[PDB]
Amino acid sequence: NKKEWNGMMGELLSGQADMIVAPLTINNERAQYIEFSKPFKYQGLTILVK
Amino acid sequence: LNIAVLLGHSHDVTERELRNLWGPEQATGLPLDVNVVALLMNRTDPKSLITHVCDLMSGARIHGLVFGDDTDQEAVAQMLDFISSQTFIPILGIHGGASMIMADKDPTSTFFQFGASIQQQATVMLKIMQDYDWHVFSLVTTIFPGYRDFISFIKTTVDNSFVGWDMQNVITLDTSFEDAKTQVQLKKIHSSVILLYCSKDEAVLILSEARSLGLTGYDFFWIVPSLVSGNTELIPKEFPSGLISVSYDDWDYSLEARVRDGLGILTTAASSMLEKFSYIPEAKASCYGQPLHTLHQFMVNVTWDGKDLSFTEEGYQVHPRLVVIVLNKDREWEKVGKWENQTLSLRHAVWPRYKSFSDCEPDDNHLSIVTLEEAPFVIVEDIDPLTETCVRNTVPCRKFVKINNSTNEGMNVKKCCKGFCIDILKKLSRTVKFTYDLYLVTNGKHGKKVNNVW
Amino acid sequence: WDMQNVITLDTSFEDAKTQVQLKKIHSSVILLYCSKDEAVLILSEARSLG
Amino acid sequence: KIVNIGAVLSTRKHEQMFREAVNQANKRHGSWKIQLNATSVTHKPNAIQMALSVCEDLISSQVYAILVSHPPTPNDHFTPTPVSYTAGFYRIPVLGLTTRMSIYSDKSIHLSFLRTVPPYSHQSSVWFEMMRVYNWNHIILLVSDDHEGRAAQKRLETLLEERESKAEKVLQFDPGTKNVTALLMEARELEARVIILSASEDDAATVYRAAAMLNMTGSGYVWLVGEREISGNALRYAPDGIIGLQLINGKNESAHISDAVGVVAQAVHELLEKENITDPPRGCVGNTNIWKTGPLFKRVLMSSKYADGVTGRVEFNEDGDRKFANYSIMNLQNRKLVQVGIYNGTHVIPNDRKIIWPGGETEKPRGYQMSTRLKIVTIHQEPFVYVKPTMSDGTCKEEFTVNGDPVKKVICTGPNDTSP
Amino acid sequence: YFRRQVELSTMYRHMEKHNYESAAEAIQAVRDNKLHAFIWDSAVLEFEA
Ligand SMILES: *[C@@H]1O[C@H](CO)[C@@H](O[C@@H]2O[C@H](CO)[C@@H](O)[C@H](O)[C@H]2NC(C)=O)[C@H](O)[C@H]1NC(C)=O
Ligand SMILES: *[C@@H]1O[C@H](CO)[C@@H](O)[C@H](O)[C@H]1NC(C)=O
Ligand SMILES: *[C@@H]1O[C@H](CO)[C@@H](O)[C@H](O)[C@H]1NC(C)=O
Ligand SMILES: *[C@@H]1O[C@H](CO)[C@@H](O)[C@H](O)[C@H]1NC(C)=O
Ligand SMILES: *[C@@H]1O[C@H](CO)[C@@H](O)[C@H](O)[C@H]1NC(C)=O
Ligand SMILES: *[C@@H]1O[C@H](CO)[C@@H](O)[C@H](O)[C@H]1NC(C)=O
Ligand SMILES: *[C@@H]1O[C@H](CO)[C@@H](O)[C@H](O)[C@H]1NC(C)=O
Ligand SMILES: *[C@@H]1O[C@H](CO)[C@@H](O)[C@H](O)[C@H]1NC(C)=O
Ligand SMILES: *[C@@H]1O[C@H](CO)[C@@H](O)[C@H](O)[C@H]1NC(C)=O
Ligand SMILES: *[C@@H]1O[C@H](CO)[C@@H](O)[C@H](O)[C@H]1NC(C)=O
Ligand SMILES: *[C@@H]1O[C@H](CO)[C@@H](O)[C@H](O)[C@H]1NC(C)=O
Ligand SMILES: *[C@@H]1O[C@H](CO)[C@@H](O)[C@H](O)[C@H]1NC(C)=O
Ligand SMILES: *[C@@H]1O[C@H](CO)[C@@H](O)[C@H](O)[C@H]1NC(C)=O
Repeated sequence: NKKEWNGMMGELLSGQADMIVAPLTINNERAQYIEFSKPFKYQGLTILVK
Repeated sequence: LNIAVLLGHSHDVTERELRNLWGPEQATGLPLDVNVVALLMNRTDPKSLITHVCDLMSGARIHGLVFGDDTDQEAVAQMLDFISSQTFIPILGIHGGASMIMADKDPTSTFFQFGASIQQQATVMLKIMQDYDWHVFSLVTTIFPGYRDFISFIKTTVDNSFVGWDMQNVITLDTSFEDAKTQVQLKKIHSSVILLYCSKDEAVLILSEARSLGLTGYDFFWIVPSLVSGNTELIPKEFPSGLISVSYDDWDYSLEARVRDGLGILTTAASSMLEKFSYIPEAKASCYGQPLHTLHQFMVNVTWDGKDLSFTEEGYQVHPRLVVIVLNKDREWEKVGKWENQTLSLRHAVWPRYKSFSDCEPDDNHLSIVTLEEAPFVIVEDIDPLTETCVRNTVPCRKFVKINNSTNEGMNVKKCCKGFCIDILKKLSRTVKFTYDLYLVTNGKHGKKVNNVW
Repeated sequence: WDMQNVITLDTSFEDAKTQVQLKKIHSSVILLYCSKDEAVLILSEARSLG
Repeated sequence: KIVNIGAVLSTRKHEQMFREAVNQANKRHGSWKIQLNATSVTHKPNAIQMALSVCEDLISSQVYAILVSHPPTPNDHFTPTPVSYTAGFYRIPVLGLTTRMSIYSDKSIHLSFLRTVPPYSHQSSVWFEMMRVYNWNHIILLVSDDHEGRAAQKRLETLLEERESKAEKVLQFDPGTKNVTALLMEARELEARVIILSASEDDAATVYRAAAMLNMTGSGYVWLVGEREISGNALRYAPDGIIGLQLINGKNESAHISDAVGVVAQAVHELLEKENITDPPRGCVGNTNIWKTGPLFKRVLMSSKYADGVTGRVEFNEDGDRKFANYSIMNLQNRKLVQVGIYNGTHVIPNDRKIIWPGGETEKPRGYQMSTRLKIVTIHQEPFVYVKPTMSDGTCKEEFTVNGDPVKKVICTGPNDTSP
Repeated sequence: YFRRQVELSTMYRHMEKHNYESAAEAIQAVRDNKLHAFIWDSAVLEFEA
């Protein structure tokens, strides 16, 4: 019964990675665990229809 | 093979039922020579331990030792662990001081216990706290040893649980309390659930100070482990009626069934190790005088008659039988709940109040509240299987669902609720700041009088 | 005004039942009405409470 | 009116010194009618019948203090455990004097064990004093002995609770293997160079040989070991310029016996001034009743404060350890032990000798070198991360955009599809 | 972010039966007129528009 991460966070916290260069969705949960930089992109959400 | 079962008991437990424990047991006998030696010892000194080990180890090379204890001495299990380290013989501890929890074993020792460690007990107690939404709590740790592992296990469990526990800082002790500096740390406490890890003679003074400081209220809870709760007969009057304890002392399973399961585990390990290697019986000849194939890391995979009796890396059981008890108003340790493989069972899912801990406690603040299942008002849904916790706007409740129409017996299934009236009741609890008792009705609809019966 | 309920003392405090009413205090301004002799004990108890 | 003291001691000269200390203990304590008898037992190469002989002899003697004073034992087990367990059956304090294992620190296991030597984890606090001097934050832990490894991790987290920093790499494994150089190279790729080691002599010599073959003992590599790692073939395999610790009078038995006699004698003369006097019964035959003043005499031993001895201010904590311990800090200059520091109970002072490092200058090597090659990981974002297969062999077709901007690609490494 | 939203548990229970591996799978699925809506960032879908 242990919490674990995966993906880019799982590869970063394991020491195999150094810096995630990706459009990281900034939230309150990941701010508690790692430190954040200044955002380069500023945008919102939308719905893809046809 | 040759297994000796020696028992040190004060109650009149005879020996011939152990002689009858050889015949019908192990019907599919894979070892060609299975023999048991049943012995009873009246004294509890380690001199008799060394003497009987030197007798039975030289007694035609007995490879199995089974011991149960009736006293309250935890050093006997440490002596048997030293004997298992010196003689390289798998030794099992059954009851009493032979089953009391020790911290760390050795690779040279093949001693094992049929019990429940403090880490799995803390897991069960935090499971109880998760199942009750008792998220605001505290922790008081004394100078009783084995305490920093307990604090670190609580810290890792809070860091690895979906609750996000609102934990007050740890009230630490240095000596017996002066009631000068410990008074400031005890007056920091304003939460309900209080956890404690100490001995019994310390707990008497702790509960005396808590009654002197008024920490035994109806809101305030007290959950203690099994090591502080000693004999069932010796209960001092300073204990609050409603004291939550968790101990694996099950009166439904006697010592004979436990040693039968231990013999089943021993014969299972011997039969599974004989299929891999040939020269399995290898012991020491005698004590006077100046190993590769061992069962130390072999019987982790074991299952006897469907009972999940598997062993851990530390040497304890994977799924033991924990028993959740409370203290009733009649000053008795009342058996309440039992524990499943990993999940927890609750015979009394309705949490009792025990609101009058003492005689002079005039308290009438709880309110019994019932509602009815309507879709735009009380959305009644299942508990989340990913978290096993109602989410922060939903509140838990119970529902007495019957099994059939044949019996009137049912189960109080706990579910989550949200909606309009749930928000109304939560805002009433915010404004008035009371305590509520929310549940569901199982009789039926709103109301109808049938011959002066609603 | 946001007024909390009146904490009424009874006798020289046992620090058992009065402490329950003192732990209910979550406000900022504490209004005390007593004599000079009991004020020392009340301020010492409040300092012990933090 | 008698007090018996049991001892497991070998040499006749130190037995005579022990009896002389017992005789001189009643000198300054007046003409009071208390008597002091001493009973010392010798060796047998086994351990079961030794435990039998010592336990029934101390039951027949009814002693109050039990002492084991054998450093140079050929068996590397170092276990006075069964006599301490037998005394803990009646809650009688055994004063261990030689070993420093962390299994004795657990008072839940060793119910009535006291000692005047600390475990090696307190040396990490001395190494935390290094963090108070050399201002180093990121460390690399390597512990093979898992019986003390959890206690070392606990003490390390207790030390790091103040600064609220984190250890960069911790390692626990089974002692006896040899192919641990992969984790050594993984620690070498990290920014820090601080190496904390806690093992026996064999694993220390193994990792010394592993650092010597892979040249992990060059410039900036911080090495910081203790007394167990500078003995045997580990001292032969040690590189020059390594910093180690030394226990002052750690093996000097003659003054240590007199210090133990003074501690036990003042504890007995303190206990004689109080009431509720109980005696150990004849527990060999027909007596299982425990000695009722076990925790009471333990509480007497908790507040024991002393002012006599060549070592100095001996004092027990809540764990019964040693307070205010003089330590030495040694350096290995061209296969010669050179003293470079002294340590009181709170502060390190280097002596007039210089501190010559295995790397460059005599000042501290800042072994915190940031990664000049930052490992970049990303996800395949469709308008942002364009991934194109190579043309012939690991090459990128340098195509040009419509705005005169050449695309500066990079050789990345990626999987092909999902795992099923 | 929707799991923090304690008032949209219905969408959390609905979208769990149709979660895809990558966003390009959703682009291909709505390209075949099999999807109907997809919550995504702004400028990526602006570039794809
Ligand atoms: C060894 O002992 C001496 C005397 O106890 C220590 O000197 C005092 O130590 C405390 C704590 O560091 C300081 O606050 C005092 O100012 C010191 N006293 C003096 C000299 O003013 C000393 O620190 C210890 N170690 C050494 C030699 O540095
Ligand atoms: C029981 O105690 C008696 C002494 O009263 C002793 O002779 C005997 O060996 C003990 N063991 C048994 C048989 O229980
Ligand atoms: C455990 O033992 C049984 C014995 O039949 C074996 O079949 C099984 O593969 C083993 N593995 C497990 C489930 O641990
Ligand atoms: C208990 O037993 C069942 C049947 O083996 C098993 O599937 C389950 O995982 C165990 N856990 C529970 C529900 O206690
Ligand atoms: C009672 O049990 C029978 C068994 O078939 C079942 O069909 C019936 O639905 C049950 N009644 C209820 C509603 O509990
Ligand atoms: C069982 O009781 C329920 C109560 O509503 C009833 O609806 C159902 O018909 C009963 N089943 C039978 C057939 O006994
Ligand atoms: C005092 O100690 C000596 C040496 O161990 C021992 O021979 C003697 O029995 C003890 N005193 C008594 C009881 O005469
Ligand atoms: C095996 O041990 C040797 C010791 O010199 C070492 O050089 C080698 O790297 C090890 N192999 C692995 C897999 O680490
Ligand atoms: C060993 O030392 C040589 C110089 O003598 C150096 O070139 C080499 O990099 C060292 N080995 C490693 C991998 O550290
Ligand atoms: C260290 O050893 C010597 C000889 O054993 C003795 O004087 C005493 O034990 C200690 N004192 C010193 C520093 O000489
Ligand atoms: C011994 O201890 C008991 C319990 O604390 C105490 O009542 C008694 O006064 C003590 N004995 C004497 C003579 O002081
Ligand atoms: C260390 O040794 C010095 C010199 O003997 C002494 O003054 C000091 O008190 C010792 N450290 C302690 C015990 O604090
Ligand atoms: C990688 O994927 C591509 C596209 O499906 C395929 O052409 C190629 O063969 C794959 N690589 C393998 C399986 O060698």
